[PDB]
Amino acid sequence: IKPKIVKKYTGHFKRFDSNRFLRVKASWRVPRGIDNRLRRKFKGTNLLPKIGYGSAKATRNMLPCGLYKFPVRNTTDLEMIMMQNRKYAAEISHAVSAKKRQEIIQRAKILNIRVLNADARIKKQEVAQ
Amino acid sequence: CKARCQAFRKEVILRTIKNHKDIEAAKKAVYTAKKNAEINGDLYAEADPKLIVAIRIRGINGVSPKIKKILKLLRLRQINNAVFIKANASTIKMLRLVDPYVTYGYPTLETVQKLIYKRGALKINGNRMPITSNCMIKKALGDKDVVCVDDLVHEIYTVGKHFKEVNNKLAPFKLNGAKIAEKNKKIHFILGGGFGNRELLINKLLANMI
Amino acid sequence: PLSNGRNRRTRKLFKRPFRGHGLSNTSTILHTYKVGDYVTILCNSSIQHGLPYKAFHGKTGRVWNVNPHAIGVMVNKKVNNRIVVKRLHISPEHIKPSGCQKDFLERKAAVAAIRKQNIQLKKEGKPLLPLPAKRLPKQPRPAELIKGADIKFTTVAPLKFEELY
Amino acid sequence: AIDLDRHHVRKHVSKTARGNNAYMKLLVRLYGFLARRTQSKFAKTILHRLCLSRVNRPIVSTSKLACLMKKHPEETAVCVNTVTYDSRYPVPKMNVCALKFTKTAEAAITKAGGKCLRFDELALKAPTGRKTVLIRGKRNVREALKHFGKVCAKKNPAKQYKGKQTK
Amino acid sequence: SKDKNRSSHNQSHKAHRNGFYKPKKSAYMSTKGMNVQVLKNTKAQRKFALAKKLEAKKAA
RNA sequence: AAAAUGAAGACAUUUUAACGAGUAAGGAAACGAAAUGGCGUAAGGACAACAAAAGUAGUAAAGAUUUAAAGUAAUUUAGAU
RNA sequence: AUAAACAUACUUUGAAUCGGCCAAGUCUGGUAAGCAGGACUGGCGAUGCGGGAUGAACCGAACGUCGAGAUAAAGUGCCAAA
RNA sequence: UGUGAAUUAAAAGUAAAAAUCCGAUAAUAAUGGAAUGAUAAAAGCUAUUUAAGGUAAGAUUAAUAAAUUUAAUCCCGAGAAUAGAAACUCUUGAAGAAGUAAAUUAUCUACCCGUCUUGAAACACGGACCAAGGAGUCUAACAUGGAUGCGAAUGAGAAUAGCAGGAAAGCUAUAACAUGAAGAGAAAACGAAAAACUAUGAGAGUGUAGAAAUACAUUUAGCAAUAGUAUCUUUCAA
Repeated sequence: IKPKIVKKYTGHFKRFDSNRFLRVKASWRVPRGIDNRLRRKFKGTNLLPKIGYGSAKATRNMLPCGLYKFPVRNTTDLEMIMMQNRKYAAEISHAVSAKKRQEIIQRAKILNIRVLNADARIKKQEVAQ
Repeated sequence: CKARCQAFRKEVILRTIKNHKDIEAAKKAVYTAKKNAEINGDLYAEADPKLIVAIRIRGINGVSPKIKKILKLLRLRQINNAVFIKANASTIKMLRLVDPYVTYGYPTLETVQKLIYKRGALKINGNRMPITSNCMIKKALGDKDVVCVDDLVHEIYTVGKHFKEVNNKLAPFKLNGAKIAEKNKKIHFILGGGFGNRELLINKLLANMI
Repeated sequence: PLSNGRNRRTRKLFKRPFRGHGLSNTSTILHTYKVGDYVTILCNSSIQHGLPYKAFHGKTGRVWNVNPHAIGVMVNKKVNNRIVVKRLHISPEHIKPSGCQKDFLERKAAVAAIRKQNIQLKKEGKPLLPLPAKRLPKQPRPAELIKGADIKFTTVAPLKFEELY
Repeated sequence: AIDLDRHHVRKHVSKTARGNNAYMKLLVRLYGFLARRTQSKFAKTILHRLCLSRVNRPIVSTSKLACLMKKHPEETAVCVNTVTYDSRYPVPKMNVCALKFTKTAEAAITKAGGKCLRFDELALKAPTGRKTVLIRGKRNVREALKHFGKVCAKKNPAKQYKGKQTK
Repeated sequence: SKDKNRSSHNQSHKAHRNGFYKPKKSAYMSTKGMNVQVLKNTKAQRKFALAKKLEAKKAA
């Protein structure tokens, strides 16, 4: 069972004039200029973030697989989402070593918890093995 | 337990027979008088209408301060909103003042029925709830001796004793769009325009708007 | 651009009524004013002593105090975005009894007369009369039948234009 | 659009105990439940007064409790505020329910034979309010209220915040 | 650099936002500057009624 | 906004109704039915494998370059080098 | 008569602002002015959208993100939907 | 001699067929769809019973009639009681479905940002490009306001004196004083109760009723606040 996750706008809200100057990054900033084309909602350039774009509360922050995210740093972190394995999914942190990742992956299979980094930091077993 | 529902059901039936008797009997008396006046060679002057239905035609931008206040006292606060208005010297003058912004006329019984049955709603606890049962009408207007939607219709159409209390509970109707005029809504209906008193022709406009 | 004098712009406001110059009535100084009465301030330019300010002309006020030669009057004045209470003392030469409640005082007497008979009717056991109906705006006229024997017909059509010269 | 008189803004009534005091929050829950279920105007009054700020919850002294309770012998004063002690005058015997009792005020009520209840004990004994006398303190006795307004006024002058060379 | 001198434009709209504040009832009940003898008569009766009331309160 | 429920769920509770443009300007923190909600930089005090070895780290930290995902957005998360 | 309980009455503290401009079944100076100055209202400023080819003010109508339907001003030989 | 607007006689005609025009209207319905959904039982619908009803118009006949006039007996019959039934198909997808991203093309759409200005895309000024730095901060006095402690008191981390621990941290110090408890007057000189009154107002009961909530009548209470008062202190003057 998994609901239909509907996104109202799948594009990116890019900062105005970010495509013309390299000093203006693409992270959004509301234009406060008194003569700004975008902030006056001219035809053609009237795309600003609003609360109306917010996705449905039921299907918010939900990964495409149908579950949520729950970062783990060791095996004991998995024990917090073993009652909710139909709701959460383990996501090993980026700094966790390869030796510790095997223990988490091995235990999470025991507890029937999905891991979203199941093929992360794997050894060189890709050629000649 | 719920043996009162049958008791409630029959009472609504009894009132409905009474309500329809009053409307039919009054309509019959007009025909008989007209028939007898023709036989005797007399002249019969039909009674002036008592009920008026007004619709807001123009938007909210660029309205004089005195016209703005009147449209708020008639609850015509939005374009394409219909309300019922008691006809007297006081209200007729007010409608003339706001003539460019409203169109009005005299509704038939079928117009009142369809408006209440389809677009009807009541203001209960500050909430605009659409009419879904007679129990919600009994709670709203129990002390005004209105217990069923038919009783609501009859009191509006005949303009009874408790019209003001009943009318003030009904929220202003929200109608769809329709072809307002022949030329445009910048002239009076007499000049082929859109606003002003349409007399009995408001029913045709309401038919496409309900 | 006018000057800020006390009695500016009073060529017509302070003029006496046509053929109404000279002394006033004797009723003006003989009328008895009691507290709570309604009066109208009407500046009499014939009497320049104690002349009320020209902004109060025609205003209706209420008597709030009776002094040996002057009658206290309380009117309402409009200020920037509020209303203030103005308390003046005016000799009877500049005020006038107001008829603002004349119609209301007629309904009060009609009801009181009816209520006086009801205590008689209830005392004797007879059913009691009802109070007079409330005022209503001119209502839609009912259905009327016009007899066909005392009726004449006048035909109405647009009139042929005729030169006025 | 729609032509309204005004747009909906937050209503300026508090509906919870201000601050993080755990006990005052518990009292609001206790009387929010009582007002909702019993549907009594008394519990609505206590719930409304518990949510006023400190400045709006003025103190009542034992002198005012003594006078207001003179003709109410078997009664319980209910004041949603601190109760201070008026050392100038004697304290009779009375049962008082209040948010706080001053050390000197509580000992004066207790010694005279009275009882200093809190607002949970009152809800246990008179939940809907049956032998209660609602009491609130004066608000206009604050020294701030003197200085409000224009001191140049002809009718009710203010009180002239003192400063440089205030003769 | 001449400027516009004065305008009443937008002054009635401003005045009706928080509209004309009517005075309260206590504004019409002031008695400062009333008749001197009427004030003397009223004070004489009030002192007579108050003294009688307090004498009765003293008896009980 | 109003009803209902309420020691802990969880999505800052459930239901119903109305509402949602905007320069200058205002809405500090906290306030269970919360008197606007949040993101980011650095430093200080605590918390971080509850059975006596208790957050991550030479089985690869921070940083950098990119590929994808979450969020209306501020930004966050993870893979590869 | 009609409307009005998120009504009504406010209290305290404080921000910004007082260069304004436009229209008209209005007026004064001027030969007149996209000139100068006023009375009442509505706007622009602070405002995008559909129409007038284009336009700060004109006409319709004022804006959370969208799907479908009747509409407004105004259009229906082609550009251009009819 | 022919046509003929109009009118007139007789036959037919109870004056509801069909078509067109003219008026009148638009909604009940039937059949096809479209957008967003739902899938299960019904205040569904159907069958059997008795019978409120059918106000031109459910039918027919009678008396007569410019009648939404009056009767008669037939039909149908709402409420209610008793029995009734919905569980499906086909296509495509790890030989890559649905979605998403990037690049290109096509239709529609898009004037340079910041700024002073009534008004700038402006033939108005600053701006070639990138990285890093970059501008409401601290000290002191006052006021309002939200949380806090204590309360006719509050503070006494005023200096300063001691304690353990070694400590710029922590704790303890019947304490000068600061603000306040009393106010007016330039000053000398003074220094507050009729143990108050009136009005409206917060709360609590009891009864009746609708009947679900809730509404009426009656007894009591008089807080906050606003206004007005009697009285009292000081001042030439409240």
